[PDB]
Amino acid sequence: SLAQLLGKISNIVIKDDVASEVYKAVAAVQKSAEELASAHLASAFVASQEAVTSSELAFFDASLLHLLYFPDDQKFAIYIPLFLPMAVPILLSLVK
Amino acid sequence: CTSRFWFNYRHVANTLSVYRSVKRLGIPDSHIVLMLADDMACNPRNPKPATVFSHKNMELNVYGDDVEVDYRSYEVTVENFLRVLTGRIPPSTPRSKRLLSDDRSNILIYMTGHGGNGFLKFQDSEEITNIELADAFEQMWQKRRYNELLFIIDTCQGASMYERFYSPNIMALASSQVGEDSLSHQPDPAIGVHLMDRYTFYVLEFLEEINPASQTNMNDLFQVCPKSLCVSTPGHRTDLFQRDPKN
Amino acid sequence: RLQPHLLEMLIQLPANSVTKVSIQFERALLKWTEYTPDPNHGFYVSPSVLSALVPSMVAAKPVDWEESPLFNSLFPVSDGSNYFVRLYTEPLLVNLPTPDFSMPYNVICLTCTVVAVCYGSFYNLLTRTFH
Amino acid sequence: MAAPLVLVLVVAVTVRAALFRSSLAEFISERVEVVSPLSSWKRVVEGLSLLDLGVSPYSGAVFHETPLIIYLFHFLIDYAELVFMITDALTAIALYFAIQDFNKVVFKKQKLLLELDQYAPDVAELIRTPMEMRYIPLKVALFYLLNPYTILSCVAKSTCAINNTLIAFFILTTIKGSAFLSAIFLALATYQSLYPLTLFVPGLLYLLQRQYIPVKMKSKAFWIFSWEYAMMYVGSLVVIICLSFFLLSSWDFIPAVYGFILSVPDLTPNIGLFWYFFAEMFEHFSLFFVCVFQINVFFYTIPLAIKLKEHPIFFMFIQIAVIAIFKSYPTVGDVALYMAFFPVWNHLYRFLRNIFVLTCIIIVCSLLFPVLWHLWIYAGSANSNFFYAITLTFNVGQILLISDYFYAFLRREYYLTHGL
Amino acid sequence: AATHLEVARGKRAALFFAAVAIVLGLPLWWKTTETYRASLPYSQISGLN
Amino acid sequence: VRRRALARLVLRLNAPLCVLSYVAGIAWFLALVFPPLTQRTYMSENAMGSTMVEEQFAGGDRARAFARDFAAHRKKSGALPVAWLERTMRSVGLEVYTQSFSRKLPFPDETHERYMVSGTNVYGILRAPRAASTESLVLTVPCGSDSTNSQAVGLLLALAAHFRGQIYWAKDIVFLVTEHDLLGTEAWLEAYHDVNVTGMQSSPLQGRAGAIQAAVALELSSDVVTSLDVAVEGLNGQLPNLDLLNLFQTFCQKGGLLCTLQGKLQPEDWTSLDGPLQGLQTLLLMVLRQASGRPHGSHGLFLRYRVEALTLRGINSFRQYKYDLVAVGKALEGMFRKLNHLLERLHQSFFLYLLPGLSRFVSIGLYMPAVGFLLLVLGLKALELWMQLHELASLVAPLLISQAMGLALYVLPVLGQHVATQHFPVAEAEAVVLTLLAIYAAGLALPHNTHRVVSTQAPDRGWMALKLVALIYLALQLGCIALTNFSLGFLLATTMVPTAALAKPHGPRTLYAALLVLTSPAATLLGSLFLWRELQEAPLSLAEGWQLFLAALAQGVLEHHTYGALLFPLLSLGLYPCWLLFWNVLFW
Amino acid sequence: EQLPVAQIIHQKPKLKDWHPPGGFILGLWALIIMVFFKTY
Ligand SMILES: CCCCCCOC[C@H](COP(=O)(O)Oc1c(O)c(O)c(O)c(O)c1OC(=O)CCCCCC)OC(=O)CCCCC
Ligand SMILES: *[C@@H]1O[C@H](CO)[C@@H](O[C@@H]2O[C@H](CO)[C@@H](O[C@@H]3O[C@H](CO)[C@@H](O)[C@H](O)[C@@H]3O)[C@H](O)[C@H]2NC(C)=O)[C@H](O)[C@H]1NC(C)=O
Ligand SMILES: [Ca+2]
Repeated sequence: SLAQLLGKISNIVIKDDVASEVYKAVAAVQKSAEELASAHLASAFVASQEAVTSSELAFFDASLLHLLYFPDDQKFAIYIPLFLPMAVPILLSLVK
Repeated sequence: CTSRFWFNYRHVANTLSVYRSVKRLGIPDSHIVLMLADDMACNPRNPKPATVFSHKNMELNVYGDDVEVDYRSYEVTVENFLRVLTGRIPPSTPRSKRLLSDDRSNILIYMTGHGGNGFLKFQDSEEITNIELADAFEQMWQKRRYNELLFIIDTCQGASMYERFYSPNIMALASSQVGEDSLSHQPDPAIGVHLMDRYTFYVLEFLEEINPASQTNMNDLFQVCPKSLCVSTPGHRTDLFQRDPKN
Repeated sequence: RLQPHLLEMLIQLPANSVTKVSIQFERALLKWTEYTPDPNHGFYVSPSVLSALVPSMVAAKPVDWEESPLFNSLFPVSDGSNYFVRLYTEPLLVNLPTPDFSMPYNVICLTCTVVAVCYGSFYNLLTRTFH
Repeated sequence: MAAPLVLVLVVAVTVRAALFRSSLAEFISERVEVVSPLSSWKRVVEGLSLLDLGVSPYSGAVFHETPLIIYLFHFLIDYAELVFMITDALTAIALYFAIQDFNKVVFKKQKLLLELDQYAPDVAELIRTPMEMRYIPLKVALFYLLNPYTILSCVAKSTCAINNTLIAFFILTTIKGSAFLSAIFLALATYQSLYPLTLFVPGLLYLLQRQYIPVKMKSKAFWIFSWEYAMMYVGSLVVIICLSFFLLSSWDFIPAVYGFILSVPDLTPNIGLFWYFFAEMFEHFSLFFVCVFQINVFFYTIPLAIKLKEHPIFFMFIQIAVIAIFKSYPTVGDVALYMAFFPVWNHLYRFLRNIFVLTCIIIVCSLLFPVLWHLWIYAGSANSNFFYAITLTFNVGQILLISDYFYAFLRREYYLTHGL
Repeated sequence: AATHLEVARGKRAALFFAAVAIVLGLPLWWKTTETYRASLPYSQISGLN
Repeated sequence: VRRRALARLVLRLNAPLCVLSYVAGIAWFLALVFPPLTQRTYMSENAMGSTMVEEQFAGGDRARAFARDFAAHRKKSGALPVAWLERTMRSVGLEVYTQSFSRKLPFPDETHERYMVSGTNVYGILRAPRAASTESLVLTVPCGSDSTNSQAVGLLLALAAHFRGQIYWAKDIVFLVTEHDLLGTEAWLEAYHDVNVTGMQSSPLQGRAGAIQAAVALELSSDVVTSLDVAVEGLNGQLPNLDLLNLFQTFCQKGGLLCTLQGKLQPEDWTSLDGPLQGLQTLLLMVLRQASGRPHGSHGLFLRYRVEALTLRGINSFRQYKYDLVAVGKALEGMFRKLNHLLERLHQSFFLYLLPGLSRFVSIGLYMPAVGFLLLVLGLKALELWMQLHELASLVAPLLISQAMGLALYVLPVLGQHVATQHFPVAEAEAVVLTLLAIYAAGLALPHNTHRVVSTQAPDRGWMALKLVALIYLALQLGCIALTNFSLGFLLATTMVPTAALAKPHGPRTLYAALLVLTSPAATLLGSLFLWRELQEAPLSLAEGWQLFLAALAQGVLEHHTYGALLFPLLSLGLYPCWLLFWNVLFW
Repeated sequence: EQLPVAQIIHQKPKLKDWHPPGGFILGLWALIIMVFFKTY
């Protein structure tokens, strides 16, 4: 769900805490899946608990709401007033 | 209720009527996340303090003696609303100010306020669009944070707020259709401002006649407000619900 | 945006008299996304606290908080001939100057246009050779 | 050391004293066009009172003056009106003598160029002449003193007057050729207002032009003198910075002054382009504009240097104008510093494209600033958009005036080379 | 002579404008406007499906 | 090639373009009474447009009893019954405060015979129960030194009796009975905000009610009333927010009251035969009243403090149909009850309007060209004078003297009154006005002493520079005045601009002198008094017209000193020097 | 004690008029003279 959310809308600032939690969750999921196929139910349960905590801390982070960020379409409309001054060097480097 | 300024008393009354019906029918205060962008219940301009009325006769106080507002005044923002639905609230938020729903949870969501085409104004300042609402509902469904969801909106052109929903189990009601925007205005002489939106008034009247152990079904609430009674055409939407509304 | 002014003063009120403590302030202009949904209502200055040991008409007795009624055991009386009181003044409604909330995008264009006319005038002088 | 400059000085101090003792002094001091958060007498007195209370003056959002200002007005807190009269007189004296020496140098260069005849024959009423330059220093002092901008800045007791005195003494010392005093005064001005750093480029050039050192890549002497002057400047700056630390024994003046100048957190209305832009700005995407608007002041220093290499005093004038127009929290007394340089360039009053309309726009904006300020602050009749429009018009007028002067100067140079 | 010198100076100024507007103009836009995204494992997360 | 083409095409049309611009400005002003520019008034603020008020004020008999008692005690207590007012306000449950104020007028005013003004304002504060006393509304009756407004005090006390007992007050209601017509209101407003704008002394206020939001200035000296006369024009041309007047008009429509603006009525402006004429007449009255700049009523003093204020003047004409306190009392109660709904300072509607008929108005963006074309006349004159000047010391001599004359006209008339009285057998106010007029004429008849220096022969070029500076200065300050208050700027640009444009010594030079003298600001004021008296169907002859001109000069000086009216300094310090500059331009 | 008047006065170090340290005055004054000697 987190991967799909971040791939759908490319204006979410995912910071180091979210990335750390995602990495911890993936590592713990892999460890718990590799420990469940062993005489290691206790370690597998602890790893699953860690994976859930990390994945839900990464998913339910305050910073993943798409209202905190300026819309990408309008980001290229608030820059045209700077396109007008910057259109002169780019054109006059080619005309001369 | 995404409305302030005491002349939007109709919206606070809509929300409090839905709240009164819901709390009379069983849902506890802890499981209701009530949002009133302005009190209008006992602000100084109220001729009858600590009361909100549904009718000119002033015989049914939807703002009863047992009411809890989890989000009020400046806390009721589009940001906070989407935070509550998507679960991305700040970590210090208490239990009572969040939607701690699970895969076995039925959720009723009632939005009221000024609303234009596929958008709802929050306290005359900011905006929630049907795209954002649909995305939040999808995010809720991804985590299985609701079993079935009933969305009701009582704004102008409110049938387009539920026009971009894709999450599997949602059925939606609306006071008006894509186009009709005529907003009713009949201020009570006693209470200076308007009382209700005439749609949730009939929903309230429909919901006042049932008991907690009532077998009335969604098909009996899909025609609670006819064209003869509320000028606008209340349009529902069951393209997602697996279960038949008559059950 | 990170801390308020705090001002604590021990003023000796002289006699039957009025003490006028005043302090000048200058209203600030804030960002457009810093006013309440009702910006023209104004902002509230919090009521000021006024803690005093007001003299009593008749001297009180030291009474335990169990025999005494509930209204007589709010504050831990210390002297006996003076009783502690904590007054609160009124909240103050102070209006701030407000920017035009409906013009955040035109302002960017206009100011950047002034920057742009400066840039163009200096470009057409530092690069254009006279002929 | 002049017959009419003394009369100009006495008239200026008479006007300033009359305004100080009049009832308009409080109104002028509260004027927002002549007073910025960085140049407010009320804020200087507030910082002194905070020191009296024992709390650091920079542990708040109200005081943004430098520790040298704190030290100076600790002793001159009672004689402030006399101090501001004295500093405006010093600015006028420095400008007078700097422009006198500069005119002498200009006539010397014109003579040494007419000797080898690098001018076209069709140039008679186009060469600077001693009778027309006799009163240019006097007119410079007169524009500096007897214009409403400087008078208002003095009566309001703004430290922009101190900044102007420092910059004028930098000009005087650079023109006289004192590289050490040039560096000291440039460091003091940069320490005060953070935007005379660009003036490091013109002064050095003029210094080199006064030492007859070629300004070219394959020249050892040019690099030697550039390094000497740069080290004097940076060393003076760092010594003043450490001393200012030792005044309060803390590095709190650094953020509260320079980061306040650079980040613009106050949004108090000015005559500049920053206040309303950054009041009505999107939260994200706002740091980019802080960066570009601060780079604007330093942007033209290098191109104007490589276009005005042989004219470092006109380059210095244009740089001062650019600083005055593009600046966090500019007062109108910053405009006065470069407006005092107009008589130096009044021989260009035959190539100025549009001087009448621009002067009218600037005058109308200047007299509309208090009016519209009253109309949206004391009267509710107007709003912030009126003041924003007047600031836009004022700054556009300043840009077009400076560009017109620069265009006229370049055209006069071209006509000096090529016949009209 | 003088015309060549002024043409060279004008070309140098235009070069400076272009060089600044690229080398410091575009990295400013990049660094101070981009949404900061840390590295997430997008292959492992897919493999967990 | 192109520059000369444009220059020739614009000097070919110097006089016709200038006269066309002037007539265009006049025509645009005349067209501000027609539907496209005066669309209609409306309630923009939903906080009180989306609400309704069910009035229950039914204490008109109590208002009459209060009026009788107030009149009796005001007959006993010569100035204002303070003990009775305190007793009555404390009987209706108000928090009663008094404010003693005194003022040294510059001269005896020759209108109220008052020189040492001293009185007490009595106000009572309705304390909003559910609120924290942060906002307030002011109901004020400006009592004077005569028998008027005894019913308005009774109605105010009856409304206080009704408002007290209501739980729906979000704002405190201040019931203020001032001692004098406007000096008491100014004293109370200065001590309430604790400023000293007019230098009037008073006692400290023992009680305030918070930030004042709106103010009503009921004047009513009759039991029954035929029509209700609103007045919305403040000191220095300021106006209340238009929603307050819209609120008044809607509560007149709701209650059936026959409400009028400046004593004029229009059922609907769309009559096509006289509706435009009545609109023009009432808009001219509003323009002349706003250009005057004085506080017509107590509501004019509140506008300086960013308070939307409004005066209701109950007038009892010969109309046989009468409305009692109940109609007017219910209208006032509804107005206050609907202002209580505001929950936000009026920021909608318009602040700069020029409205013809209490239901029509023109926005600033709509009436601005009326003075814009008049300023464009000056702009064209300046542009073509500059281009003729292109194709000195002689400017310093006039300018300074002119400004000096202005500074002479500003301070000398009021301070030299003592020596004028010890010289001439005239009253102190007549001494002030005589000194003002004498200094005016002394600036007039002084082109020759300044011409003691001649540094140019047949100059006709320094002339042009002087006129260019005068035109720029006049256009600048007329635009600034029109921004502050449009009516003064417009009235000044209708008269000074045509004469300022044409002031060369090449023409008759005697007709020109008459033109400038007859369009001088003093002559403009005289003509404006004549036009204002004509517009009220009360024509005035030259004798009492001159007496009214004397009174107007005296009132201008007094109002500037007592309320800070920016008309004496504006004419005497900024406009008189510029007009004297044009006078010097004529006699070069 | 709700209002310990004696205690709360003495809890703050005595309000003395501020003056710049001797280090800054000596440091600044020494270098002002120093520049006077490189030029003279
Ligand atoms: C560079 C010179 C002019 C700069 C901008 C001028 O225009 C800005 C102001 C508008 O003053 P305002 O605040 O009374 O009016 C408004 C509201 O009150 C409101 O509530 C809104 O929501 C609005 O939108 C609104 O108007 C607007 O947004 C303005 C739209 C124009 C944008 C152009 C691209 O002009 C002037 O007054 C100064 C006269 C200029 C010459 C001295
Ligand atoms: C606003 O400022 C004016 C002055 O511009 C203040 O008026 C002054 O008021 C004081 C009273 O507090 C007057 O002093 C009195 O003088 C008489 C006679 O000399 C004396 O017997 C009294 O004991 C008292 O001292 C003073 O003369 C007067 N000034 C002027 C020029 O009239 C006014 O008080 C200020 N406003 C407020 C609200 O204070
Ligand atoms: Ca709850």
